Amino acid sequence: AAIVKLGGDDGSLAFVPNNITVGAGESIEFINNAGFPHNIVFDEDAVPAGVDADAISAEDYLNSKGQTVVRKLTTPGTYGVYCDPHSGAGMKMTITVQ
Amino acid sequence: AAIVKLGGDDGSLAFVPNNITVGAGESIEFINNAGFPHNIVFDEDAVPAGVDADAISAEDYLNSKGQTVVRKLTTPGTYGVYCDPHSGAGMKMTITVQ
Amino acid sequence: AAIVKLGGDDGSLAFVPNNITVGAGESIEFINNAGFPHNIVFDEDAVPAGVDADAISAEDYLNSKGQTVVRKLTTPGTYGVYCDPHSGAGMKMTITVQ
Amino acid sequence: AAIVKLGGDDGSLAFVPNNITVGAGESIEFINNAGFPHNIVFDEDAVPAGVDADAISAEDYLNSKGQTVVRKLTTPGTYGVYCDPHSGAGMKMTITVQ
Ligand SMILES: [Cu+2]
Ligand SMILES: [Cu+2]
Ligand SMILES: [Cu+2]
Ligand SMILES: [Cu+2]
Repeated sequence: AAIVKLGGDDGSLAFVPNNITVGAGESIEFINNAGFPHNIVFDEDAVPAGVDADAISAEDYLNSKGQTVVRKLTTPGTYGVYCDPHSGAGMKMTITVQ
Repeated sequence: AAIVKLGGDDGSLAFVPNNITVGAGESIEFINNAGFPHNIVFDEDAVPAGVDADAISAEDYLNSKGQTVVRKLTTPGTYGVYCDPHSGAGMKMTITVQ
Repeated sequence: AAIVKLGGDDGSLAFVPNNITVGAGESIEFINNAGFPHNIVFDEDAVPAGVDADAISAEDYLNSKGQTVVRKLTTPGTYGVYCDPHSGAGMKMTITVQ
Repeated sequence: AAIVKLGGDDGSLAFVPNNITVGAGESIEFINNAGFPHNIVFDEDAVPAGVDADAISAEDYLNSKGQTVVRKLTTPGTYGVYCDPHSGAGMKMTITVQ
């Protein structure tokens, strides 16, 4: 089970960490930390063939500390993730599935 | 009128109870309890023929204790429900309509 | 300018009032009162020909007291409005435009 | 980096300022100020050819003071922006890109 914080303790508009490697079917926990609001959008152009980006995204805004979104990915490959609100700020990450 | 709590008192990411039987036209009350945020998504692949899953879902995030969503189902059958945010955590239920 | 409260002071899941008459171009103010969350959905099957129900709706959840949504309607006729979350509870209204 | 406040200090349902000029690729910061909730919708009929209004919008409601949405625009032209909730109130702005 991998943990990714949304917003840095210093208030940076980043995924912490912004690079992670998980096994297929391994739980990924996104925990709302700082710099609200955030969301988790899987990039339409940077997910494996056959994966439905819209289904794995979590678009509604996370506006409170400690809120969690849990996902499991099964198709191996790299996945580009970004936070819509803070896209302009470079708030994005890469998830590698094995 | 059936009551289903969103999140366990212990903070489990579950529908309590996760199995319920209601009559057609009987009110179903979903009450936000713990482990925010939650939502109520009727599974496209597990609802009766003719039911419009999108119309009975309530996709916007419930972020506060005591918030209520009220639904009435009229087509008899079983309905698979899940919480998008916590899908990865197994937060799902079954509603049987008579 | 017409005022419609979302939720009764007693906590009823109602539009107060649930019947109103406004002039074309007259401001309609929806004020979040009690029994959160609420939204304002214009019924696809009960709005005048040519009106785009999706454009006049305000679907994101209103979760705080005092929040306001302002609309102006120009096509004369009756408009059926409902609160998605509390549809099961009979939380609906009628707006007559002149 | 341009700053635009959502809601006036006096509680007016306005973008402050409601007219701004930025360079292509320059960061635009929308900061939630007063008169919640607000959102940022780029007008389908008033953005440059080729720009995807839906991608640059930020439709989920901003319900707290200090929340920030960051955008970067690269296609030169004028862009009409409005706040859905307060459209009826005249809460709109113009962004000129160079
Ligand atoms: Cu973010
Ligand atoms: Cu949940
Ligand atoms: Cu309501
Ligand atoms: Cu606004």
